[PDB]
Amino acid sequence: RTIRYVRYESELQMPDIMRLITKDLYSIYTYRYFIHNWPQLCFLAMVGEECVGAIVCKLDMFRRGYIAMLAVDSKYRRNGIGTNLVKKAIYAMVEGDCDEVVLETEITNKSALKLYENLGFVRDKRLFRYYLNGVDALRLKLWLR
Amino acid sequence: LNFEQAIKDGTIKIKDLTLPELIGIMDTCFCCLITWLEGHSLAQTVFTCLYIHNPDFIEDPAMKAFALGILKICDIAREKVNKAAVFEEEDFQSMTYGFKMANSVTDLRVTGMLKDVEDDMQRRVKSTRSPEVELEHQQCLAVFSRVKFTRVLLTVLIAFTKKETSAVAEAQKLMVQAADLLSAIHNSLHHGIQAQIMMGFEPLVNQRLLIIKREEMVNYFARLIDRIKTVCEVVNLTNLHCILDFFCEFSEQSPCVLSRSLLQTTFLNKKVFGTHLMQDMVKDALRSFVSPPVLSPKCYLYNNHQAKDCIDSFVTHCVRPFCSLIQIHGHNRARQRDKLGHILEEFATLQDEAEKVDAALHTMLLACLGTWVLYHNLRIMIQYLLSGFELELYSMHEYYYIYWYLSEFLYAWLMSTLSRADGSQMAEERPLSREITMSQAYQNMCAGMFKTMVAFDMDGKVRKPKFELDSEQVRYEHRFAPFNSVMTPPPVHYLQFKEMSDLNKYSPPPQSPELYVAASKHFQQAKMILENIPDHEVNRILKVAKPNFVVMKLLAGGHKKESKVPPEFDFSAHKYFPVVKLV
Repeated sequence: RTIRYVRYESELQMPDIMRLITKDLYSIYTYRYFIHNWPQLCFLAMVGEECVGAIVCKLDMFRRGYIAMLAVDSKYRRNGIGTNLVKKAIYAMVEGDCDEVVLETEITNKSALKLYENLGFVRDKRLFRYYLNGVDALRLKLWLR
Repeated sequence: LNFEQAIKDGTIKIKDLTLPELIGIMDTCFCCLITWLEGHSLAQTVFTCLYIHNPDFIEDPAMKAFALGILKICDIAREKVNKAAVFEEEDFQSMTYGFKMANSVTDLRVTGMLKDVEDDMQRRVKSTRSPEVELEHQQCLAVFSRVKFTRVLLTVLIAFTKKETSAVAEAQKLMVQAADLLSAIHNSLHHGIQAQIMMGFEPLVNQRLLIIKREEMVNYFARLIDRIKTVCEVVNLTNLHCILDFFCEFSEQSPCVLSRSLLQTTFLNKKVFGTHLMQDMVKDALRSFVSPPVLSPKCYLYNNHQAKDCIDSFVTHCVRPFCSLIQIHGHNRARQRDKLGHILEEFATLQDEAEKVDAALHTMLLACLGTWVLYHNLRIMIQYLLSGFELELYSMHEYYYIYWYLSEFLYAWLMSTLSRADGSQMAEERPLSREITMSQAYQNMCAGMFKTMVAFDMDGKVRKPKFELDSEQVRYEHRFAPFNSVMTPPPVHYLQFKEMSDLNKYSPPPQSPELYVAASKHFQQAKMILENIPDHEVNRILKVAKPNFVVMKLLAGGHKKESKVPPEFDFSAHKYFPVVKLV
């Protein structure tokens, strides 16, 4: 069971991308726009002839990066795919002259919070009822300079 | 279906209404009102009541009066919340979506209609005061209780809108009545028509123009009445420091937006309580805190017309930062941290102006106004730092330097400020002795926690983030970024922090048992201070300190030394200081 990490350069994988998003947690035009403007930041984790995980990020002007989506298949979690996927996106952001990488998450997602804390991310703000479900959210940012 | 299009259809009843129908309708409308007050919209919660859309169509006096009361309560609440402006983007939705919200009828008329409906129902209750008769009597009691509660709540909301704050003192007694009434509305809760999309409600009324269970309604309303009664007592204060402490204590409970807005509007755009001027309140706070020579009636500086026109300018310059500080306290506990961080620039400007004014006054014949401004600024910074603990914004490995900043640097400055203020008070001659004692307990708690975290990191019991581009330096700079806008006290950078926090000065360098014993001695001093002075906060601090001392004394003896599991930090006992358990 060999896993692979591949950037975004094709037009076949967006249908695979959405399948890995709606089954984990938005409109199709959100992903379309994010892939459009920043194709150099969207990464996928493919094992065999399918896609196991995905990350979609945007970097916009201090030049601040943003991590929009990070999802892994249920049968393939806890293998370190997410940590490597986030590392190979932070590195691409760094090669793009970014100053801070910000993101938002649910306070209930303890696994994601522990993962990002291990990666070095530090909580900066807490938002009340920020998510449409009703749960409070946490804003985690990593400063590079 | 729309109310106007359904009155002709016959799906809703506007007259000859049964008592259980009214009980259920009033309970559902109360739940909708409470849900709206919790931060949701109006077209989704309150306006789902078809009756409230046009109460002129209701022929039954009771239902129409209840609809008018609900609409007027919504009007007053929206007006007060908009005036106060202490609600975030998503903590309240004040848009009315173009609804005629009972502006045609006066509020006193609504109160009179409610009183008439209550009297013409107490008469019915007395007519049967002694099975079908018992059920009718119970339903009448339920209806009367709901009507009376609506009337008294609307009366309190009205009395809170009077120009004079003294009217609030005419409403507090009414709250006591609610204590003997809400339980009644709770007791006869099974009489109303249960939902199944209940009768008289269409939740999908608003789809082209764009709840809580009944059991939780009574407790929520009781808590809200308690909050309003707590708010009402703020009119008895006379010094800005006491009002600041009151605002902080009120916000510590995380009150609802209505309560915070009511407190904000009752406190103050230019006159406090409608009686005192904020300039005079600032001067009184200065006189009671530092007692500068200019403010002393017989110190020859009051008679000077140019020192007066130098102190008054400073007072007028300080009036807006304080209003902003109170407003920041009025917000919820999330944006409070950022607003505290941002008020630092304004307070630094105020500190510079105070220093210049004090220097000029001394030259014309030190550090009185500067001391007062420094005290307030230190309070702001300490509260800002502890708020991150309140919001779980700090990671495990960030505890040691946050606690070191709080204890070794910020609280030392606070003690110097307080001691100098008391000395100047004595020189011009114990309202700060309690504050000094509380700060002593807080500083000892923070110092013990800091030593604990340092020893834990030395022992390897704290998990650090290992990844190539994450450095402590940038984290430390960004965590304490708001402190760059202040000048006195100077910001402590990473290099100075590592220099002072290093353990290589002491020969030999301390090991884990020594730091554990030091933390135990700090916790013991905190306990010996607190348990000799009491209110709830002292009890919470003592309950967070007493087990901590015995835990650290046990752990200093070599227990669980070889283990590497990260200890748990329970913040249930106290907001800011955790109880470090080993299990």
